[PDB]
Parts: sequence; structure tokens; C-alpha cells
Amino acid sequence: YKVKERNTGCFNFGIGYGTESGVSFQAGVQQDNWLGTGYAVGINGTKNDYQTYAELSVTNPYFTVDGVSLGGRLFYNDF
Amino acid sequence: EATRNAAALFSVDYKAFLNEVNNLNKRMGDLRDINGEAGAWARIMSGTGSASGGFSDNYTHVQVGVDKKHELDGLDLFTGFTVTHTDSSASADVFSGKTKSVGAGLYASAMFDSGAYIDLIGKYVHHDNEYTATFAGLGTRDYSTHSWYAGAEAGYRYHVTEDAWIEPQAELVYGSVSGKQFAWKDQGMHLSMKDKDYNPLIGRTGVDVGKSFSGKDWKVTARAGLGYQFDLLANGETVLRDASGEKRIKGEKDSRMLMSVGLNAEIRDNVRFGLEFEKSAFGKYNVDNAVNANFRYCF
Amino acid sequence: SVRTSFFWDMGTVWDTNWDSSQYSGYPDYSDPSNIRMSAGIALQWMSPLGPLVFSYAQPFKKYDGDKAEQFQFNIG
Repeated sequence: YKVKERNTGCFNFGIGYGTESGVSFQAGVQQDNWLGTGYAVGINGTKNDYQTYAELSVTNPYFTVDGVSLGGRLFYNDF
Repeated sequence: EATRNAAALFSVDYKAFLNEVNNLNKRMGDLRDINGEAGAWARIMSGTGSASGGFSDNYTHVQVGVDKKHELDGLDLFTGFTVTHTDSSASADVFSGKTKSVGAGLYASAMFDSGAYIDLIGKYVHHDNEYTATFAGLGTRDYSTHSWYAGAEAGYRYHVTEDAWIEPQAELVYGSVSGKQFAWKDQGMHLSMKDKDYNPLIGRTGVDVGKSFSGKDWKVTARAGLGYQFDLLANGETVLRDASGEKRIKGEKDSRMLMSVGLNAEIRDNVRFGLEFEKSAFGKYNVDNAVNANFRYCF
Repeated sequence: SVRTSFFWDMGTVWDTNWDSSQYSGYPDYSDPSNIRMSAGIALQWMSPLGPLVFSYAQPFKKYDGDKAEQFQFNIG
């Protein structure tokens, strides 16, 4: 089998500064096939004057050999 | 009063036009060190600001275009077209409205063997606003005006050093935008205000120094400057009426100043980065600007 | 890496926890009848920054206050 790899999920990091909402913060990732380990991992979050959000998620698709998937996530927000 | 809000309407539109007007080495791509004479260039910007009296606004304009040429006897004459779309929204003490401005036009570029840079663009746009104002009792209304604006820019970047060189530059855009005519007779009194076709023009002379860095470890575009902006033509004259009588007003020239941007750098073709500057001059007329800073990393 | 489509879209949404006789003049919001429609062109490009999506369409049908952004742009 000959395959050609492609990109999958990518990093970002944005700190937006202004007069309204001030220096709002934001960053995170969202990618499956984590480093080739085959997982699916996504972390994101933003810091704002009146809106703070964060979410973390992981999912292993082949937890057992047969193919059962074990996944979970957490999320927090205040607006 | 209501008439004074019209001056703010033009002054706010002036900043949007000042936001619409930009550089040629950013919006139209660097006229030098571009080996693809057949291809596209673009730039998208977003910002906000306000003035004294609570008048605030936020806008974002994105333009793209293409050009196609080949090598000549020392001159980099290229021609092509472009389009642009801008959105803005503003609020004041007694009025507020949102607007858009989309246009299309043609551009030419010229880089000479002696190191000169020249750009020219020209666009016809159909800018439409929808705003509510109770001053003069008129109410809420939407109107579209056609802007035929052509702007040129010239400069001479002399190779002072292979990584740092002083650049003189001067730009100017002249446009025709017709005025508006409306009466508040729906409220009972005419108070008719009319303005015919206007032919404004504004330029800016800026002296800049730019750095040529490479190697993909820096790969930055560190360039700074100082510029003075003068409204070459301000024909935004409007004549309003009332039961007591009728008055007149018109746009006036400017002598504004400006500043520069910090880093605007990148690492490789996979990633990107930049930094922006918000020139917030509260001392002049409670003026302000808005900026941003954000990069990308992709596996 | 590029993919263009011509699309025709239809959509609707409503509530069941609604009464109309309680609000004669206030318009009903429980009628599966206001079926909004749109048509246009869309483009996708897997750029070396992600799946960039652009679209331009017109809402051939609309109701009430349905402010429309004609040209849409997003990633993923």
C-alpha cells in the first residue's frame, strides 16, 4: 500500500487587543490523528472581559482491537 | 444638530474611505521582488475607532485582484483588475446605522531598472448605507451612492543596504461620489437637504524605511514610516433648508498624521503572523483606531 | 484541493410550545409554512491553513426579519 500523507488539524493562537473587550485572549488546537498516534484531541479556549470559554476533548477510536471508541470532554463557559 | 450629524456622516465615511484607501505594497502586493508577473494579490484589514461626541464605528475591508504581464526593456509594466468588499457599522448619540461598500476596478504597476516603484488603481463601487436618525425627525432610511475613485502612488526605494533602505513615497486618490437629497416632510416640515455630485480627493506623503530580511528564520517585513495626509479636494458640500431659512456647508481639507506597524512577520509558507497598530489620538478630537495581533501554525 | 458547487438550499424551523389565539396580532411562530429558500455558488479549498470555504448566494425567499449576508466565508 502506497499512501500520500496530508495535514490534519492545526494550531492557532490569537491575542486580539482593542478598546472594547480590551486585550482578548484566544488559543487552541483541533486535530485527530494526534502525532500519528491515531487519537482525536481538541483543546480550545478564549479569555474575554465578559466571556471566558474553554473546552477539552479526547477520543481514542480503537480502544480495543475490535474497534470500540472511548471518548470524553469537558467544557466551561461564563458569558 | 441634524445638519452637524451629516458632517459626522461624511467624517465617518472619510475614515472608512481612509480605511478604504491603503498602501500599494500591502494591498496591491510589493511592486518589487515579485517574479510572478501573471498572478493574484490581495489584502484584508479590520479595525475600529471613534471620535468626540460618542460617534463610534467598526469596519473591515478585504480586496483581491489579479494582473498579467511579462518582462520589458527595464520597466515592470503590468496590468490587471481587482475587486473589494467592505462592511462597517457605526453608532452615535442620537443615530446609528450599518453600511457596505463593494467595488471593482483595474490597476497597473511599474517597477523600473533604476529601482522605482509605482502603482495605480481605480474602482467603481456601489456603497450602500442603512441608518436611523431622529434628528430633524426624518427617521430611518437606506441609500446607495456610486463611488468612482482612482488613486495613484509613487516611490523610490534606493538600495541603501541589502537589509535596510530608506524609501520616499507619495500617494493620492481622487473620487467622484454624488450627494443625496431628502426632505423630512413625512414629519410635517420639509427641511429639504440636497447635495449634487461631489469630486473629493485626498493624498498622503510618507517617508519610510524598510528592511529586507530573508533566510526563512526571520523572513520578516520590518518597515516603518512617517506620513502626512492632506485632503486634496473636499467637495462634500450639502445645502439644507428650514422654515426659518436655508444654510450651507461643505467638506474641508485635512492635515492628519499617522504612525507605523511593528512586526508583520512570518516563518515559512505553512505558517503566518503579523502585528498591527491602532493610532488612538484622544488629544485631537477623541479619535481612536483599532488593531490586532494573531499568528497561525499548521502541522 | 479545490471543489466548486452550485447549490439550492431550503430550510425551516418552528416551535411547538406556542399559541396563536393568545397573540392575534403577533405573528404565529408555530407554522411549518415559512420555508426559506436560497440559491447560489459555493467553493471549497483545502489550503495549507485548513479547509477554507467561500460562498455567494441569494435568498430567493425570505420572511419577517431575515437579514442576509450575501457572501459567506469561514474555515473548517
